[PDB]
Amino acid sequence: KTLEVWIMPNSPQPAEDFKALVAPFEKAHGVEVKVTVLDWGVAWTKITTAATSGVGPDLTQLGTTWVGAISAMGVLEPVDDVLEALGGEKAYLPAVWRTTRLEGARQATAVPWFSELRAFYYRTDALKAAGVNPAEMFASWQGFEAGLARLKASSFRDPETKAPLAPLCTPGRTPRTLHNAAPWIWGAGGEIVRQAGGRWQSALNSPESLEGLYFFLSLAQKGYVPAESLEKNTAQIEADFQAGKCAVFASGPWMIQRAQVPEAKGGFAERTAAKNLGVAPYPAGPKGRYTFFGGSNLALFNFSKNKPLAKELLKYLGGPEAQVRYAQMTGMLPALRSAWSDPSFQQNPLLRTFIQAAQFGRTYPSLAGWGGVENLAVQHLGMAWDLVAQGRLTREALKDLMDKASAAINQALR
Ligand SMILES: OC[C@H]1O[C@@H](O[C@H]2[C@H](O)[C@@H](O)[C@H](O[C@H]3[C@H](O)[C@@H](O)[C@H](O[C@H]4[C@H](O)[C@@H](O)[C@H](O[C@H]5[C@H](O)[C@@H](O)[C@H](O)O[C@@H]5CO)O[C@@H]4CO)O[C@@H]3CO)O[C@@H]2CO)[C@H](O)[C@@H](O)[C@@H]1O
Ligand SMILES: [Cl-]
Repeated sequence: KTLEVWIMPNSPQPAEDFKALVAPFEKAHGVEVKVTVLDWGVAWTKITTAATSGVGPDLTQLGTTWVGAISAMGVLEPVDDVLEALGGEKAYLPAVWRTTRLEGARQATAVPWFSELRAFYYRTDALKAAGVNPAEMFASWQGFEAGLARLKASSFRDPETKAPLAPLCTPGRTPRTLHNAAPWIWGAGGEIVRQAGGRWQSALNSPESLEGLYFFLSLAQKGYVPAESLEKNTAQIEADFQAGKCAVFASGPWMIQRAQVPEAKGGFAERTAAKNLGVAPYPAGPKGRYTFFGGSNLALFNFSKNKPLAKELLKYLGGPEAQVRYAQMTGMLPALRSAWSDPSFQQNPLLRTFIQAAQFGRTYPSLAGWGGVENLAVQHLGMAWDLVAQGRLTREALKDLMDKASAAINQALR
């Protein structure tokens, strides 16, 4: 007997970490667990192929944003019995509870595995040379621009690159997701889709949503983001934060874990970045503080022939002990609220800011169509980055792009 599980690269040796995690399960149950690791760029397609063909694992990891769309295909086993065993609705942040199901659906089709949310890493050394107070830089949108202007005029140079630092690094390539932009949209009072009149519509083109996007993209148009970042994707901008080219960069909590790991083992501990590492939450916008709150869930294909064992492995992976163990390996946060108290998370000062930032965690609605919305958003957003790369993003050019993304998104939804 072999359980087949699919995971994404959640830690530097993802398959080994996962196998070490489930070994007590294997012994207690006298079964073997076979792990496949799919990269984040293709995971969506091979998972969707598995759902359409009925050929695949027992369990798969899903990004919290995917659960809506796979559940709607009617390929996932109810796990209301697993969630019940784990403590039920009371044992999660509503931010996590909303991702166990298709929005509006009767029954849970996903168990929360881990959580993650976005904040700003900075270089403690570089802000201190600019004479920038991080409590003021990251307090509001004026604070931030003031932070970046001072960071741009600083004579500071990285010890190892003996070169000045990019003030903000963010990617300008067509994004995979609105993960980077969403907090700007939200903090301006805006949103990506809106529920009204018994329908979801695009709000990408609202005054609020454009205010947020333009504020964010125009930072790049004012020389806070160097041209070279406009041509890179998330993973490139992250190597560059690690190799000492950027003073400020928005990411998830895993980069705290990787900073303690040697470059050989898939981290950056030897880098200066790692020795001089700060975290601050997104600054408050005109209409609130928000950050993108996400993570991954586990779901059982209803065409699995190992559904009993696969539920005990769900109950295993979702329960306090394996919750603690895997968050430590991956540098993510447990999904189960009780596991957040562990001193491993509480007494790590950088991970503490992510934990306090989580009060302002916001999520995407779990709509069957959510992938289709996000894909059209990001396509249009990519055409906005290309105008920034010309110095040609104006308010009206951005309105025009988002009125076109809203026309296509509306069609998709209706
Ligand atoms: O929208 C989908 C879904 O997204 C979730 O968010 C995901 C996000 O989509 C992913 O892109 C992101 O991926 C990061 C991994 O979590 C994290 O493990 C990884 O960290 C290390 C990695 O562990 C390490 O092996 C890697 O090493 C490279 C070296 O640095 C290079 O020198 C060498 O050449 O190549 C190796 C690679 O073999 O480096 C990285 C970076 O330090 O970083 C990934 C990239 O950012 O994970 C997010 C969280 O899971 C979101 O949560 C869901 O809600 C959403 O639905
Ligand atoms: Cl973006």
